[PDB]
Order: sequence, then structure tokens, then C-alpha cells
Amino acid sequence: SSQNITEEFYQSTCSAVSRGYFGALRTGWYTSVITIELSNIKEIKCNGTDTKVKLIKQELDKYKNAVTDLQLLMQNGSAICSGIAVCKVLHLEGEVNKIKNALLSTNKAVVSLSNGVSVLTFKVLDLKNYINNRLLPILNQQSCRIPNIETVIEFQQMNSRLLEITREFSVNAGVTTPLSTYMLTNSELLSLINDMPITNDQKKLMSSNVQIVRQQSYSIMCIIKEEVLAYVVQLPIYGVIDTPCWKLHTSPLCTTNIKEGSNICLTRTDRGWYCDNAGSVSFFPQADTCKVQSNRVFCDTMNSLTLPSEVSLCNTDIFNSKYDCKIMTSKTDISSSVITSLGAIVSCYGKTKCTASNKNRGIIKTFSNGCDYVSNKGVDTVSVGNTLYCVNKLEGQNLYVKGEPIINYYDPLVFPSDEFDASISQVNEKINQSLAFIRRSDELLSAI
Amino acid sequence: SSQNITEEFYQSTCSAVSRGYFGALRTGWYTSVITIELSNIKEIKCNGTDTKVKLIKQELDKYKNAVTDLQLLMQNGSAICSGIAVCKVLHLEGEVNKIKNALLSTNKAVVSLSNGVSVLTFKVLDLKNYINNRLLPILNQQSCRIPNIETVIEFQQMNSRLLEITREFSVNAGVTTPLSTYMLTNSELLSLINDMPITNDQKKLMSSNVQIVRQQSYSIMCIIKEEVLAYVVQLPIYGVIDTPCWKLHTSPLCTTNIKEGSNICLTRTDRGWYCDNAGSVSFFPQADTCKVQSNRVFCDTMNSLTLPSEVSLCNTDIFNSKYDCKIMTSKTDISSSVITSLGAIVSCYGKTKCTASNKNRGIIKTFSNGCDYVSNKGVDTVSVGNTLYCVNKLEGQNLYVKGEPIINYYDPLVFPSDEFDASISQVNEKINQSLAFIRRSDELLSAI
Amino acid sequence: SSQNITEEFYQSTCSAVSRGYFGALRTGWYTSVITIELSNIKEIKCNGTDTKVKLIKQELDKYKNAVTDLQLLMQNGSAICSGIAVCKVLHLEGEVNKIKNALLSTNKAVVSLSNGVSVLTFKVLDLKNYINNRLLPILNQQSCRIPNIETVIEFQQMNSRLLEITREFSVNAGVTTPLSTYMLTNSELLSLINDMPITNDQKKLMSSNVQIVRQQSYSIMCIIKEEVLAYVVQLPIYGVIDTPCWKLHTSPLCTTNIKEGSNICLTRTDRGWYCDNAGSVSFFPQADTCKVQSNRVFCDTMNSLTLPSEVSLCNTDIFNSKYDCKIMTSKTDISSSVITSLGAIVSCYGKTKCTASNKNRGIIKTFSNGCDYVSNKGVDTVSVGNTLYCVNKLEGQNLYVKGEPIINYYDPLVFPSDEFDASISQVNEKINQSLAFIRRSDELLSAI
Amino acid sequence: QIQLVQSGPELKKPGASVKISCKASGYTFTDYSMHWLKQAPGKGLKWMGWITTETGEPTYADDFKGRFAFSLDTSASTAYLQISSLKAEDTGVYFCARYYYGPFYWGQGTLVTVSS
Amino acid sequence: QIQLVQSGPELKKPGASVKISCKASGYTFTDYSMHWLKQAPGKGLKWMGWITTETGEPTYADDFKGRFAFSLDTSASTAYLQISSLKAEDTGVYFCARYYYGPFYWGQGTLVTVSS
Amino acid sequence: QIQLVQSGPELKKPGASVKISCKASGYTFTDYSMHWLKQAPGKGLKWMGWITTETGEPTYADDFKGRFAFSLDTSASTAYLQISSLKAEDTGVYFCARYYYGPFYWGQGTLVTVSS
Amino acid sequence: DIQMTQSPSSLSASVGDRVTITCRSSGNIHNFLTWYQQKPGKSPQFLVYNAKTLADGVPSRFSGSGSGTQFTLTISSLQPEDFGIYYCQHFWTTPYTFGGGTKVEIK
Amino acid sequence: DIQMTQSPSSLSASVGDRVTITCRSSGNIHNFLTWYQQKPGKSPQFLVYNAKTLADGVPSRFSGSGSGTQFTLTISSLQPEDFGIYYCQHFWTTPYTFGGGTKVEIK
Amino acid sequence: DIQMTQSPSSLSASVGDRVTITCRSSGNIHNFLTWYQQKPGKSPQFLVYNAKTLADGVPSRFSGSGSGTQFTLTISSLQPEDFGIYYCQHFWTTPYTFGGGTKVEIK
Repeated sequence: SSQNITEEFYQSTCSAVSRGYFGALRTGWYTSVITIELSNIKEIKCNGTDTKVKLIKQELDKYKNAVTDLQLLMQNGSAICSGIAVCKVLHLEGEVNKIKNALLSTNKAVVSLSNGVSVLTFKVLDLKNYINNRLLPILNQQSCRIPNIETVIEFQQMNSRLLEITREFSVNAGVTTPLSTYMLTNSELLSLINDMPITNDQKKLMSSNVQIVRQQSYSIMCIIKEEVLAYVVQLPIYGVIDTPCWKLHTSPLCTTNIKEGSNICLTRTDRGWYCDNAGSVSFFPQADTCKVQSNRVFCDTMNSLTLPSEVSLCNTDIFNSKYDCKIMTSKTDISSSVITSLGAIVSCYGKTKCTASNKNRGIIKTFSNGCDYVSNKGVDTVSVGNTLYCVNKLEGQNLYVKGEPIINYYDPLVFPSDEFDASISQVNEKINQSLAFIRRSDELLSAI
Repeated sequence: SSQNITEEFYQSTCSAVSRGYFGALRTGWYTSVITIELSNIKEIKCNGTDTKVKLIKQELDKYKNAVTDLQLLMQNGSAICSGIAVCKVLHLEGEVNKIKNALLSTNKAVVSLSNGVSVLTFKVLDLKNYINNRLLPILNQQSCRIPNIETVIEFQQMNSRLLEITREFSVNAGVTTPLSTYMLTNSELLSLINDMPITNDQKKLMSSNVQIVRQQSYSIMCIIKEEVLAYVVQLPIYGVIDTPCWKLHTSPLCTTNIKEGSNICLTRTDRGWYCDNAGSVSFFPQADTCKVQSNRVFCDTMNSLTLPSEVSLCNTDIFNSKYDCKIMTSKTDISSSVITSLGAIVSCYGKTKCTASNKNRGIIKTFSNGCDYVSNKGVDTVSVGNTLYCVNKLEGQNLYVKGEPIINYYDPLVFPSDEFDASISQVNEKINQSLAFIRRSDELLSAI
Repeated sequence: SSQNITEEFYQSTCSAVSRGYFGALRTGWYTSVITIELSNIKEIKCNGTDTKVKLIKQELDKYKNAVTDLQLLMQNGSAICSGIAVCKVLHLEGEVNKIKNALLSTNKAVVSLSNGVSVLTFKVLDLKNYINNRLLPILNQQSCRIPNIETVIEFQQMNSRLLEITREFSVNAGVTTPLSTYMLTNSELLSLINDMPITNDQKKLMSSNVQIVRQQSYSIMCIIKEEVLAYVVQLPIYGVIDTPCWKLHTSPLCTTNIKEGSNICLTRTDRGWYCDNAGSVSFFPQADTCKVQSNRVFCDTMNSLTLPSEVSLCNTDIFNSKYDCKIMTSKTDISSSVITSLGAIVSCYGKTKCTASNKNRGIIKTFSNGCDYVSNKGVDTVSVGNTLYCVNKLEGQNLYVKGEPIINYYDPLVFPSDEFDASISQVNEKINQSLAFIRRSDELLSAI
Repeated sequence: QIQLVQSGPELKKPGASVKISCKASGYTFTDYSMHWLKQAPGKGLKWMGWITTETGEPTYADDFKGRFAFSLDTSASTAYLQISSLKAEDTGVYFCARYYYGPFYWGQGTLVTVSS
Repeated sequence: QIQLVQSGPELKKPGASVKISCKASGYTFTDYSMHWLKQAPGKGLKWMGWITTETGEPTYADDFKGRFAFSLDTSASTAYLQISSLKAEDTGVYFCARYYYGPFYWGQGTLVTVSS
Repeated sequence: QIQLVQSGPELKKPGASVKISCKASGYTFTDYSMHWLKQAPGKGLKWMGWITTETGEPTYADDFKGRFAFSLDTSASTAYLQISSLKAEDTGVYFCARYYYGPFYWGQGTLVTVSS
Repeated sequence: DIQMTQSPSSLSASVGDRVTITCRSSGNIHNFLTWYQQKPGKSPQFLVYNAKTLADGVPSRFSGSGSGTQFTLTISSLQPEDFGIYYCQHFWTTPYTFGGGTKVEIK
Repeated sequence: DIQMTQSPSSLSASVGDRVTITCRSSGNIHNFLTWYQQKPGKSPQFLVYNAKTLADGVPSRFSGSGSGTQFTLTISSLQPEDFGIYYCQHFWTTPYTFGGGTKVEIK
Repeated sequence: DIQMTQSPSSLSASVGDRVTITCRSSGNIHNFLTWYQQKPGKSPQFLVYNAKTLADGVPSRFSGSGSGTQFTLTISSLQPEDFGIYYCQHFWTTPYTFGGGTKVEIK
């Protein structure tokens, strides 16, 4: 998969749209139950004064405090409804019994719930076995004896994972995200990936990049009873694979040169990644939804604003009647440089001076009063105002698709629609009603 | 205390108010001084090359760096004025002497300050004793000897708490919140709770839920001098107990069905918990102030907006003249589902399709163009737009107190007051002045 | 350097400007390369069942997972362009070879890059040496043997730093800030400070306060190849030293007393520190840029808004024509108390009651309907509304430079410019055009 | 090593009340729930229902609703069944059981005899 | 094991200046503050005040203001008192003290004698 | 203990193709890059360029562009050079080298002879 | 409810017989089946955890197999210390139903 | 200021006497009282940390009691190695005031 | 490109001579210079890591000095086991250039 990213900068709306990114949208979750076999050990009647026995004593006290804290949290979006439903189903009496029966001899098993859902199961940690077989026997009677420092060190190391799990759940109040390493190890995550009910393409894609999956997954709390701590991990699946996806970097373009004192501007409301889903283009407004890795983007349809297929008409012709666009219309003149994948827009405006830069050639270009565009070839740093923005070092088929600014068509007598964030047709309605205001004002004056 | 929560959804303002919650407001703090007896140990003249001696050497270096960092922070709302005053009082010369004199023989004591305040005192950690009695003696002369791995492990474990305290205070810049486990252990917190100057009811309530107290408490830094590290822990008290408290979930209700293209909406400014305080209802606007646990809510009067007793008139009759209400008036049509305690409001509006769901029965209900309400009985998941919201599984005396939408009374010729966040009387003034605008416009036209 | 802070409160704009603070602006970075010599150890063919051998096995597994995770992040503002350029230069083939050649025998060296930049270099951690000399030899053949618990404890302690580095870079996605202790120790940071290419004044200033430098510095990731993990630390330099710098605390001043129902207000847009830079005053709008320590402030010119020398004219005479000021003009009446260095402004307005307080003397002052000012002498706590604000205990030459409120000059017939955040000249234009609106309205009425 | 001990046998008359108690020792009583079983004389084994040893909310099979009720005292680690409105069909044995790694685990039986 | 050592005795005339120094060894000099005491001949023990061994700001009792001043050199771990404008009432002993777990801890006395 | 092993010598005719392979054993092949050197008969040592053993993008010296190309198989830990369009100047030796703490590290030479 | 019945209601075998007991279910249960060994005048105990996992302390002669609806035990060799009434009971969901009782005897 | 005075200004006891010394205060001090044993021509040292906590290295014959305003020492048995001038001094707040001096003697 | 040449193209010394070899550079290189010991019909190996750091396993007689443009080796004593062709090569940047070859001989 060669990284053939082709960005095309536009001078019409001064929005640069990348291309060549093969995305992978997520349409659902896969809830699996992960159980830690806790042990409810009563306060031992040990009166030893040795350092090792004492250390085992505060470690057991820490374990008991962690268990009590877990019970304390157990007392009280689609991001968590599947896990919540699984927890509620597992709260039914007998489901824990079936889970333990299935996992009696195997660390992995498939259990069918009462309502019909079949969930994969794991046994990441075995604290009950280790405790009842090592700590309880020797440290049982009135005489206390622990002669192995290896034993206490091993107990510290193993109980550490439970301690971090309790800490993360306490701070995050029962639901954690992203899936930390402590909750599910990389090897265990890979093993669960291999057992997923999907084809080999999705399995290979989700195996290649595992940190992305960790970022997009979740973790819940269900129940601590019958000496079992079960937390459901909501790993995702990707129904659509390698769909053509494109970023839509935008930048505020302000008036022709700079009219001294005040004037308009029109940046493009919609930014972030776009993707094609079953003939309808998906849209992601938030930056934290879609994550980039190499030449392929990973997204999340949790709050994706599904759009029709005519979205691509916005880029090539903003004033197309086949599709409806949108542009935030403001009045603030700030020089900015939206860094893109294979370039950098620069809206040098007003008094501030902006110049391209190179480490070896020094300053090689000087901007003007317009949203100009600078390629990544021959440029490594862009200096705008008082700050310096690094220009990506990636190589791609850059295309300066120039045109004319859309500002010139707007009426120069007045520039209405201050601080507006609606569709372009609505902005046409706004300019229409503002010039209706002005025509009725002047006709009333003439009638007077 | 049976959880008899009774939610009553309204169709007038489409705001669902829960009931049956017995709150507990906090009206003040209780500053107590917690001292860690540090030891100022000079750089030892040890030239051993053994692994254990070396490890003790970097552990002592870590301890010295932590002490120096603490001195570095010591160099430079009502959330912290009591603790600040206690620190300033303890900065007077001789107060540390009295604290050490009192705590010479007992881990707990009561010390009266110079200005008159009496503060409980603790000695959580004894680093000076352990250091001067174990590390200094053997590791004193030119010959270095540490034959016990238990000793170095114990020193690591004990110095770990000081290391985390230093880290938390360094990141949080001298004041930390919430009270972490490292600063005060659960057992020590309970012990200080038992010694609080309050009745047994407040003590029992604050003992039953300790994580809530940890969330609402604080921690400060005062002074590191005379080989003492004293940090003041601001645990709270709850003057009023079991007052009737009610949540006031709200939702945006938009125009009758959906008028094609644009129209108004009126969500209720005030949300969050409410409580009764000495005959006057307290109001909490922020979500992070009041925390819920089982059927009782815990709140904080640090920034609570105290209100008169007529606040309950807002719910039953929004247009009551006895009390003044408030409604944010907007123009944006977004379908939303504010999940409540025993239900889920759904303002399905416009093109988007919203339907209730059940895991076993599938889709059982279809919404319409209005802020409808769905009970928790027979419904487990609500699907609105592109996301699925879990509906609480709690059981309570739900009451669909229906009525008529308040939108219909508003003038359909124009819908003024865009993006307004004032009282309902002020919105009446706004509609009055807008229709004054329109009447003077039309009368001027007729005069012309 | 005596702390002779002199605050002068004003009654004209009710903005209190501190003085006597000697700042230190940062104008550039100093990128240095810090390398950790990793070891690429293959999966050992060890079949031992002892606890110590097993523990070494999961520790080596953790190390390998950390290395793989580092490679995973390696796969994919002026805050980071210098470090990015250094990483790209080091990505050239042969630069790592030169770095290793230079650091073959010395833990510190100076290396000149291909493009001309000379960067100081470090070797903080030597994992390859320890691994290949201790873990590989004994744990090489089919027979496994580790008889020293000291060895495994030392390995855990040393690998801990790499584990935290990997964790911080994974959560922060390759770039971390502030510079944590794990990335660069205090001793190593001081050693690099002593080797900085600056005079002794800047070196002494940056040595005196090291936590400030840690807060303002950065850390990057470049490359993991040729058994080397190199991350560039961007420590700053301070070109200008001890420039006169002044804070500019502001407060919302509302109408004369309180006109019942509604009226205007005018707080001062610009807050935060100010500093003099080569005859032109620098301005810092954000709170997180400039940090205070004792009587000297430390700042950062990353986004500082450079201003001409006439900025001081804003304080003494707001309506001066030599310089342009700015005032946010609102309509919301909220009682607030902006705590200053040697005082506390209090804008007690409306129904709420605000009173000064003292711990021993009780309430000693009652405010009125105006932005009054209270000195730190004789006052320790200020109670406004429902919350109590601590008044700084610092001592300085307070100066109550009183005058007359600027509100009275504004037209009482109407108070335009709601929610405006522009220059004072622009607000004069706004009131001019609003009263133009009103004059044309009344003249049209008379013409009718 | 988990031992569940029940009460002793009884011989009584219809219309009165029977109290049969099971005490659980060997584990913390909060988590594991208590389950009650019926054995008819010579027939198979019925199933009453369950009582939760954490809260105290029981659920009854449709056959055994109306006359049987279990209550427990978590302080004493004992759970007892009160059988009011005795019928002649009450003859049989009673069993207290819990979930132990799959199937149930029953203690010793308590013969109940109904005379006239 | 904390030892505080003062200077030696002096015999001088009124109107001149007396320098008496106390050196503290056994602990870091920054934290613990230095306190100075007066002993009148045959009478009780007065209290001068304190000088902070961290910053250097002293505070004086109303009786002992005007003529007495303490200064310290933290580098040498020594604190000394300079007594200008000597009066005949200066006869007595001088003590350097610190706060050691409640009460004070005084070193050996330095007899000061005033002749004519 | 790092050992680099190359292929054997060859004697062939102009116009055909020569395949010479170097196998690296002793370290992971991904990070360390492969470098190729020329030795003229009796003259000094030229430098071809480098091929990266991580991605596979080579860079060639201006002298040695057009006829020489290196390719590698990371699975087999072997990198081989294919020499098409043989000229009589191809006589000499071939060396495979890597960066080992400063200077290069070359394996044994492979004599190439051109006949007619 | 899921009704469970046993075909060999009354069984009588010799000392060296390989006896086989089958249980049927009205519905489909994924394993979740166990058996009990009722001694006369005593309290029965389990011997097979699931359809194919024998319990600890049970002789290896006992063992089981089957999934879905048909489940069946395997006894390698009868031993006179083993005699009583055998019942089978599922635990898929409440309510819980037992079989008719396999009264094994001696020929 | 808090003035502190001692009732037995001059005391003379035998070798086997149980002597008692009392100190009064103008104000109320919560404990915060100590005593000193001045040897002639030497430097005195403390012997009781607070009102009721004897110092280390002091014979157990010494001990104290009292809170608020009235404070008093307890000496189990006089020992001829113990003789000098005794003073009492509070440390509630600055300024610091001593007593009149208990000049204990030998009968 | 940086061209590197050697002055003693052909050298012939006795068994107890202290021989000196110099290399020049067209440009300025901060150290980054090494030498190789080519044996006839074999593969040469490095002996000096940088301008002044001898390699491991090389006799201490070898050593080097110089920075910038002029670089020079130091041989304490010739030993008959050491004979061949010596070349010098920089590694400042690509492309990589060698010298003319110091063909050391025996007098």
C-alpha cells in the first residue's frame, strides 16, 4: 500500500482537501466478559513481627481495601449501552455460575447468555488460586512464616495489576477509556482479536494497528459477587474496510487584500475526515473521532453525521445547487496557517508579516494579503506572525487548483451575517433579508 | 431507606423532575494538620560498590530530591482560604514547636493555635525515625554494609508514599483535589471521621460513603521546616442532613411538529440538583458540585445559588407570578434525549428518525415531532438519530403528568430572543419590546 | 533582590496593576539529543520454572513490548518545529553512526549535524550494556540460572524509567509537556544547564528556578533504529533578563450604583503579564504562558502579542489618544472579586451582600454598589456573595489611586455594544453608529 | 471444606408453622445466595426458588407461592424458612443449597412429618 | 548529640561594642531558628527575641529594643550578637537556644563583666 | 561476534547478469542498513551507495547509476546485488558493509573476473 | 420451562456391566447439565460439573458426553460401593427442573 | 504578656522529703509549661517536656501534672546530687516569661 | 564531495621505525576520520574508531591525532606482523571517499 496522497488546494474557498486515504469505519461493538477470580480472605490471626510477614500483611490489607473499593463502586450513549446491558444480564442469578462452570478448566470459552447473546470470556488474572495456595497455607495458624522473598515480590507484582485496575476505575467512576494496558495486555488483546467473528481482512487490519483499537475501545464494570470480578471490554469491529476517505482542511479567507478598518470573512464549517459508507458519504465533525495512522485513517460512527453522496460537490463548486454547503461568516481578521498533509495554507492578513522559511536557504518566499498555499517541496518551516509552524515533510502529488476568491461576489455596501454557523443556502437567505432591510429603509426614506 | 424515587415528567416545559432524594449539604470545612516527620540527612561518605548499598544510595538521593522539591514549592476561593490561614498561622515561630511537643508521644492530639483555632493533628508517616535508626547507623562510617534485602524493600515501600505525595503536589502546584489515597489512607480517614466535632447522624452518614467525602475534600501545603512536613487536609462537615432534594432534568422543546425551514425552541436554564436549606431552597448550577450515591445525593454550598422557597412553583406552573422562572430561547433544531432517573425524554425533531428499542422485543415504539417521554418499564435502549442511549433500569413511581406545550402561546408572526439566557420575565420583556419594534414599524408605514 | 512589589489600584477602570516584577522572556529553544541505548534481544530459549527466572522473563517481555510500542509510534507550532527538524536531520543515514561514534567513550559530547546545527548529546540510560553483560550471559543456554535477587531488583528499577518514558509518550502521542522527571533527571538537567551557550547571568537565573524551566520546556520523539532511542529535549533560553514586568489585573465595573433591572458594564479585555522587550512592550493574553515565582515572573514569547511602547498610557488615562485601549462591554451584573497581589477588587453589585472579614476582628468593612478595593493590611479574608476569597498576605507599597468611574460619561438614554470584545476606538465607533441609528430614527419620525 | 448445617426434624400438626434453618460456614455469607429445594416422598426433587443473602429479596416458583417464605439473618450467618398454613402435602425433606462451580451443593436433609 | 558552642567571656568598658557568637553543629542551620536569652545577676532569665536562620529578619522584645542586634552567617554556621552603646546594666550572662521538642535547649553561658 | 557472509566468485562474459548476495547473521536485520563498496584492480575503494534493510529504497552514487541495483529479502536475512549489462570494467571485488560504531565493517571479498 | 426426563427409570445391572443413562430436554441447552447420586436416607452430591467434566473425588469410571438436547453418561465399570438413585438437572435458567430418578439396582 | 510566678521562692528540704513546686499564670495556657534545673555556674537543661511528660535521661522521681493555670511538679524523693535553682517558663506565645526561681536547698 | 588524499603513497620502513601517515581533506570535517589495514588477498578491518580513538583488539602502538582538515596516525613501533595497504576514509556525509592507499613495505 504505497502512500499516494494527493492534496488539491483550492483558491475558491481556500480549503485544501487531501485524498488517497483508505479509511475503516466502525459500526458496532463486540462486548466480551473478562473475569478476575478474587478471593474473600478473612483477617488473618497472625502476630509475627518479622519484616517479610509485616510486608505481606500490608499487601493483603491493600488487596482487601481494593476489593472493598470495588464493591463500593458496584454499590451504585451507545458508548456504554451494550456493556451496561451485558452487566445487567450478568446480574441475573445463575449467569455467574455458568461463566465459572465454563471457565472451570479453560482460560477461554464461549458462553451463551439467558437472553441469547453469546460472549467470549477470559481469565486474565488468578488471584484466588495464588492466594489460597501460597499465602493462606503458611500464614494460617498463630505461627507466621514466610521464608521466600521471591514469594512476596511475586505477590506484589501480581497484585499490582489489580491495584492499577482499581485505581483507574475509581478515578474514572466505573467506566474507563482508552483501554489501558493494565486492563488488557497486548498479547491477550491480540488473542481476542484472533477469535473475533469477522473475515480475515478486518482481522488483519485490526491486527496491524493495535494502538488504534486501544484508543477506540472501552471498558466497563459489571459485578463483584461469588468471588468473581467481571469487567466487560467493548472492542470494536469495522464493517466497512478500505473505503475512500479524504480530509477537508479549511482556512479563513478574508476580504480582497485588507480593507482598512473592518470587513467580512468565510471559513468552512465542516472539517475533519470524510468517508464513503454504502453509497452515502459519512461525515465526522469532531477531531477526536477519527485517528490517522500511516496512509489509512480509522474512524468511529458513534456520532458521525451521515450525509448524501453529493458532498463532493461542495469542494469543486461551492455554489452548486445539487448539494447544500455551509460557511461560518465572521468579521475577525486573524492571520492563521492551517497546516495540511502536503502543504500549508497561510491567510496573511493586515499588519502582520508572514514569510516562508528554509533552514539552509533562509527566507525564500514572502506572502501577501490572501490565503496563499505553500507546497512541502523546497519549504520546511513557515513563519507567520510571531510563531513558526513546521511544514510536513511528506511527499505527494500536490495540485494547486487555483481560481478566484468567493468574496468578490458579495455586496460591498454591507457585509451582513456576523457570527453565523449555518448552511450556505441559509446565508443566501440572510444576505437576501439584510438587503431587504436596506431596500425597505431606502424606499421608506424616499416615500418620506 | 428504601429507594422510593418518583419522577414526574411534564409536557408543559418537557422537564422531568425526580424526587425522593435525601441530600446532605456542606456548609463548612474542618482543617486538620497532618505532619510527616522528615529527616535532613547529609550526603553520606560511603564508597561501597555493592548493589544493595548502591540501591540504598539512589533511594536516599530520591528522598533528598523530593525534600528539595518540597522546599521549592514552599518557596512561593473558600476552596482554600481556611487552609491558607492555618498555614499562615503555623508559619508563626513556635507553633511547629507546640505541634511537635503535643505529638511527641501520641500519634493523635489536639492543639490550640495562637489565634484560638483548635485543630486535630496526625502523624501518618515516620521517616525520620526509620532513617536515623536503620539507614544512618550501619551506613555511617567509611565502611558500608547492608545485608538485609528486606530493609531496602521496606524503605522503598515506605518512601514510595512520600514520592507520590511530592509528585502530586508538584503537578498540582501545592494544592490537590480530590484527596488521593496516598495523602490520607482509608483507615486514617475513618479514624479522623470518628473524632469529628459533630453528632452521630452526620458521622454515620459520612462513614457510610467515604469516596464521596474524598471527592469533596481537599489538601494543601503549609511549611517544611524544623524537620516537619505539615499539609492541612480540609475534610468537610454536613450541617443539614436528609433534606428533601430533587433533580431537575430538562430538555429542549421546539415548535409544534416542525415548521419547515426555521423556528424557535425553549430549554430550561436551570438544571442539576436542588435542595431545601432552612426554609430556603438551595440551587446548584454546576454538574461537578453535587454527586449521587444510591438514593441520596451529596452537594456542596461552595458556589450554590441560594433561592427562595417558591422555586417549586416553576415546575408545576411555569407562568406563575409568585416566582420567576427562566428559559434559554434558541433557534437550533437538534434531536436530543436527556436521560433521566426513571425515564428518557426524546425531542425527535426534523428529518431524523428516533425509535425506542428492546433487546428481546426489538423496536416497540416510534416517536414523533415532539419531546415525548419513555418509561423504564418495557424499554431498555433508546435509539435517536445515529446513537443509542441506555435507559436506566431503576424502578420507581413514574408519573406522566402531561399537559400542553408552552410554544403555542407565543406569537407565530415572529419568534424573537435568539440565544438568550435570562429569566422568563425578561423574555416577556424581550417579546414585548420586539412586538413594540414591529408595531412601530407598521404604524410608521401607515403614517407614510 | 528585595520583593518591593507596588500595586496601584485605579477607580477609573477599576483595574489594579502590580509592579516591581523583573521578568525573563524566552525567545528561542535549544534542542539537544538524548539517547537511550536499547538492546534488541531475541526471545530466549529458557525453560526454567523458578520464580526468579520467570520474573526476569516477564520483565524482559515488558521491555520488548515497550520497544515494540516505541517502534509503533515511530511508524507515524514553533512548540515542536525545531525538534521535528532535528528528528528529520537525524533520520538521514549516517547521523546516528556519528552520534554513536562521538558517544562511544564519553557520556557527553557535541556533534555537528549535516546541515550545520551543533547539538549537545547525552546518554542517560545504558540498557544495552546492562542487558548484554548480565541478563544474556547466565540466561543464554538451555539451563537457566539467576541466583541474585539484587540483580532482578536492579533490573526492575532501571527498566522502570524506560517503562514510564514509553507510557508518557504513548499517552501523549510522541510529544510530552512539561518535561517530566523520568525523561530528564534534575541532576542531568542541571548539568545540561551548565553547558548552555549563554552568559553567566542567564545560566544563574535558570539554575535558581528549575521547576519553571521544566514547566516551559518540551520533549519529542525522533527515531528508534541502530539500537538507539533518541528523543530531543527542547530546553529554552532567555534572551532578555530582568526586564520590568507588570501584571494587569482587571475587574468588571458596572453602572453607577445599580439601576434597577438592567444596565451596562466595561471590563478590560487585556489581562495577564506585560513585559518590555527591546523598547517595545510584550503582551501575554493567556494565563498558562507566564508563570510566577517569588518576585520574578517567567514568560514565553511563543504566542506573545508584541505591542508598541505606549501601552502604559492605557493604565493612567484610558481615553488617551496616543495609544488604543480595549474594554469588553457587557450587560451582565455579577458580583466578583478579582484577587490581586497586594489587594482585592470587589464589585459588589445588586442584591448580594459583600463584606470584608478578619479572623480575629470579625467583619470590619461593608462594601457598596461599586468596584471597591481592599488592602492586604488589616484584612485576611474577603466574603462576597456565598464564597470567601483569601486575601494575599504579602506586604507592599499599596497605592489607592482613586478617580471617577468611566461609566458616567456614557449616554444614559441607551447603552449599546452588547457582548463586544474590540478596541476602545471601535467601541467609540459603535456608540457613534448606535446614536446615529437613534438620530435617524427620531429625524424620520419628525419628517413623518 | 465448605459445610452447610440445617436444623433438626419435626413432627407436628396441620395449620401451624414450621421453622427450618440452614447455617452456612466456610465462606463470607454476603455474596453466595441461598437456594431451597423440595423432595416429595418417593417422587423427584422440586425447586422452591432463591433468597439473596446480600439484600433479602426472594423470588418464588409459581408452584410454591402463597404459603412459603424464607428470611435470613446475615449477622448470624443463618437463613431460615417459615412454613405457615401447613398442608398434608408438606411431608418430605428440605434442602439448602448454593452454586458451587456449576451444579448445586446441598447439605444434609431434614425430614418433616405431618401427623393428625 | 547536638552541641551549641558560644564565644568566651569579656571584660570591657561602657560605650563600646561587644561581639558574642554562638556556633551550632549537629544539624542543618537553615531550618532551626536562633533564640537569645538574658540572665540578670541574681535575678531571673529574660528573653530577647529570635533571629531566623533562614532569611535573617529578627524580632525584638519591647524591653530590648534599640541597642541589641543579632546577625548570622549561614555559611559559617555561626550567629553572633553585637551589643553597641554598652550600659552598666549589661552585666550578666548570655545564652543561645533553639526549640528542641517543646522547651528550649541552651548552650554554655558566657559571662560578660562591665568595669569602669 | 557479528559475521557477514557473501557469495562465491564468478567468471562470466560481458552482457549477462551477475548475482552477488551477502547474508547478515548476529543481529536483527531490520535496523542496520546494507552498504556496498567497489574495489578496482590495484586502485582505491569506491562507494556504491546504500540500501535500507527496513523499507527497501536505495540511493546511488552518480558514478554507479544505471546498471547496478541491490534488492534484499528480509525474511531470509540476505541482501543481493544484480549486475546487468556487464562491462569489462566490472573486474574487481565486492564488499558488503554496515555501520559499526563509527567506521564501516566489511565482510570477506568476492572476486569477480570478466573473460571474453 | 424446560422439562427433563430419563429413559431408564428402573435399572438393574451386574457387577461388571457398562450402564448408560440418557436425559432429554424440551428445549435446547448448551451443555449446562449435571447428575446427582442420591444415597438412601442421605444427601446427594454432584459428580459431573458439566456435560463432559467429571467432578473432583469421583472415580474415573464416571464420565459424560453430549450437547444440545441429548445428554448421556458413561460408566466404565459398576462397583458395588456405587448404588442409589440418579437424577439429572439443568441450570440454563430459572425455574430448575429435575428428572424422574434413575433407580439403579444390582442384578 | 502572661506573667508566671512561683510560690516557694526559697525551699530547704531534707534528703528524704517529697517537695512540691507550683507555678501560676496570668492567662490560660493549655499545658505548654516546662521547668529548668539551674546549677550554680553552669547551663541549665530541661527535665519535663510538657506539663506531664518527663524528659529523657531525667530520673523517674521527677514528674508533673496540671493544666490551664495551675501547674505543679512531683518529686518522689530528694537526692543530694540534685540541687540548684528551679525556674518555670511557658511557651504559649511570644514574649517568653520565666518565674522567680525556686532556690532549693538542703535542710 | 570531499576528496581525501595521502602524501606517502609508497612507504618502506625498517623493523624499528616510527612511521607517520597524513591525510588531507578538501573540506572541513570535525574528526570523522578512520583508517583501514588492507591485507593482500583478504578483507580489511578498522583500527581507529575516530581521529583519536583506537579500536579494540588493535595494539597500542597504533593511535591518531588531528581535527579539521589535517589528520595523522602515530605508530610507536613497526612490527613485522603488521604489513599491507593503508587507506583513510571520512564519514561526514554521502558520498563516501577513500584515499590513494598507503602501501607500507619493509626496508
